[PDB]
Amino acid sequence: SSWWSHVEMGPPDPILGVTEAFKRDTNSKKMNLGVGAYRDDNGKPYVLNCVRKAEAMIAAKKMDKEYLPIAGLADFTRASAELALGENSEAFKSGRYVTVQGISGTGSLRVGANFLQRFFKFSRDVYLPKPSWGNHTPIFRDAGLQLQAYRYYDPKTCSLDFTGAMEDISKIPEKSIILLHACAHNPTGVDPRQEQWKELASVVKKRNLLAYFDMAYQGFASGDINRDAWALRHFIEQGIDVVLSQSYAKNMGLYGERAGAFTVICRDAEEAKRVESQLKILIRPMYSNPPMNGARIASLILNTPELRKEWLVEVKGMADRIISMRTQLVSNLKKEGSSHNWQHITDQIGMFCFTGLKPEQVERLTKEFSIYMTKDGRISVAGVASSNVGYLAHAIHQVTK
Amino acid sequence: SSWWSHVEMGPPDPILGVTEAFKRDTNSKKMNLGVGAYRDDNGKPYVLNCVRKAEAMIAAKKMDKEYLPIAGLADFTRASAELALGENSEAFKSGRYVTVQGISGTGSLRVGANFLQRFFKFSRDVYLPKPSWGNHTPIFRDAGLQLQAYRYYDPKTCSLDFTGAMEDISKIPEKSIILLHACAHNPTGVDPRQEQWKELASVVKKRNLLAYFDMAYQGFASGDINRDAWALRHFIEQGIDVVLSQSYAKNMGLYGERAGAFTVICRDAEEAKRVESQLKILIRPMYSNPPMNGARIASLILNTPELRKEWLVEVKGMADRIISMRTQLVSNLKKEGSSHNWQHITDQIGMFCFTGLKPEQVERLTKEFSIYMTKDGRISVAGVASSNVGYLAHAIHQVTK
Ligand SMILES: Cc1ncc(COP(=O)(O)O)c(CN[C@](O)(C(=O)O)[C@@H](O)C(=O)O)c1O
Ligand SMILES: Cc1ncc(COP(=O)(O)O)c(CN[C@](O)(C(=O)O)[C@@H](O)C(=O)O)c1O
Repeated sequence: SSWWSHVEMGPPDPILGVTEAFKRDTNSKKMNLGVGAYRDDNGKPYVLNCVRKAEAMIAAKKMDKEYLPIAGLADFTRASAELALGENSEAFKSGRYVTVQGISGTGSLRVGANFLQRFFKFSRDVYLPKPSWGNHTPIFRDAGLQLQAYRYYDPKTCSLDFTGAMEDISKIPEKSIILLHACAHNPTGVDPRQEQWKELASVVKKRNLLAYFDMAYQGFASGDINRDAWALRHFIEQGIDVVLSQSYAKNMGLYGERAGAFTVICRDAEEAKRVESQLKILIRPMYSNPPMNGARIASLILNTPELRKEWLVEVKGMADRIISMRTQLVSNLKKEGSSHNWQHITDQIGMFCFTGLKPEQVERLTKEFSIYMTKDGRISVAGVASSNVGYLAHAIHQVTK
Repeated sequence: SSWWSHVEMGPPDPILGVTEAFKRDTNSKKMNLGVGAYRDDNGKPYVLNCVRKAEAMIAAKKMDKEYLPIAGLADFTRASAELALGENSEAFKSGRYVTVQGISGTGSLRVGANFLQRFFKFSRDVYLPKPSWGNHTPIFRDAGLQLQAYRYYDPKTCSLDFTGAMEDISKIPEKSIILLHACAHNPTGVDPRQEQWKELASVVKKRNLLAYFDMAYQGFASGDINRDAWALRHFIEQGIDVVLSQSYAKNMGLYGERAGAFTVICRDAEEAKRVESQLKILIRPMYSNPPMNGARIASLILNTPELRKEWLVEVKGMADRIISMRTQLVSNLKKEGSSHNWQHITDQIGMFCFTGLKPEQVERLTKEFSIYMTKDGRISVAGVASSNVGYLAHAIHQVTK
């Protein structure tokens, strides 16, 4: 009877755990459609061109590796605030915001959730859409808050339950927290229409809810960054002080370098100055200061005009390509002879497709074809290339036949 | 009355907060002697030679940036386990250990403290030496445990209170947690003598305490890595299953890239397999997966024979140099005419000197001379170069005169 004899075997991650099993498969045809990760049209990991050149300059600069302030590299801190908010922004231009570099999206989410646990004096309830990014629960639940839900997807239809959403939303108790995904809602890929968005804006403002925005896909929903941040900016200009979390994992393909940011819209510059002090104190007994390489790559790109341009050409290139694969997917399905309606594939936006497949169908895809996706039926179309679109399609067809 | 109006201004970090103030000073003679950071003999940030070459190979390799498993890069994971444990080790050779890449030392400490909060069923008490690394409190206290103390320094003497230590230690309740620093106890730079260490080993084993080892300075205490890990290995071979935290911030000068590791000595390989599962689950709702660059730099050096050799030559070079500055310090003091006994400067080991200066003396050093150190009288001698040894010495003398 040792210290840890009582410690039982936990299960593998629901998403992350899929790459671990994918890795062991010997099928030379295996496809890893589970994590949200981008592959080029040869189905190879794609390290963006502006990333490769930003590395070379850091390199060339011969930089030191000294600890960064607890809140992160300032330029990166400020360049994100601005990319999230728009440069003309009154919030941004008044300096009533505090952005802290975090350990990507996940890590900004958690510093935030931990900020709310500690200073969000009006409620312990965080309302997540139905469904949501499976990690959002444990994020919030280990942080110390309570989890709730509001209706969002309509599986009979393959779209938003806008009536059910505003019924749940207009009834959440005042001063509660509501998580809303900026764009490329995960795992559904169905976002409120701008129209829908003005209405949610109203109810949130009216019920006085703390709006927490998750923006892990900025530029993946429409292929335009500014367009993808509309919703967030529409909120803030309606006078809603939201908190937000950003990831550069996907739009800059910085996955394992981990660069991301957590921001709070405050009342004045002075309040901003005090929420910062307190966020630092929270982050010091955590990991002390943040990972420098991603932060430095991102900043040089966000802040060097030509790198900023090259990056948007490349973000667009990525969005288009997912599109081309959606398209090509539905068509081989028809071609294979599927009888099913696959229109949601092409209708959905972002890196995934919320397919509808059941678990037995997922399970045989894995086992007869070496096609790994999450058991909720989600596949990452981001990771399909010109050369296995045909394979997936036939597989999807066989197990669906 | 906004969401955050009640949020008050917190104070700046006790250590980290010193670099922030140092930064603003305009004195062309300012010295930053507060964080534990290495400067070369020109008093410039030193990016080690094996680091610079390990970067070039990664570069050259054209590597991807795909997410790393939740526990980190395997090679790095395994190379640290081994650097901490020795290759002949029965623990290591039996595979009864689980090492997880963490967000440096701070970040491994916290995943660990959070592991103990969740599975350490026998106590909520962590005993820290008197004094200890100021961040150890909030680390453990935000994690959810209780803080206690055992006597360690003897300020009348400028050494260990070994009698007072074993009295407190032999009286800690059974199954409690005791933090012990591997080598280069911070902030004192006074370590148990090997002899002392065999005795502590006994009491810990005898009272059945969970020993948690902090090893942020491996190779800084004696200039030899294996020698610096004696104590930890002596423990484990006495049959004490400790947990440990490692930082590559200082011995590899990876400060802001953040590479570090948290390890648990378990009973069998199978228990190891289950503590891992559970550590992952704990880390997924935290920052999800860890920062890749430091982990990749460290691994290539730990695992490539010539990089391993070059790194130990360089670790030694660093240890010697701190020594040369201790030496040179005491001597300009004599030379300036100090009457005081400065023998502890040269007696103490690691990156610092626990000087004895009081707070008024610290305060005028900052203000008349632009010499920043922590208010506990700690200075980082690591950061003195051949060219300002004379400056510091005269300053120390003036305010001490
Ligand atoms: C909606 C949402 N929010 C936050 C994140 C966090 O991402 P990161 O911490 O790397 O910056 C993801 C990534 N979701 C996944 O791509 C996915 O396959 O769902 C995957 O990255 C994951 O980490 O689960 C996400 O989809
Ligand atoms: C005793 C101890 N344990 C853990 C750490 C954590 O370090 P890291 O998270 O970077 O890997 C430090 C660093 N202590 C300091 O150098 C110091 O001046 O005390 C400084 O790095 C700090 O972070 O406070 C330390 O001295």
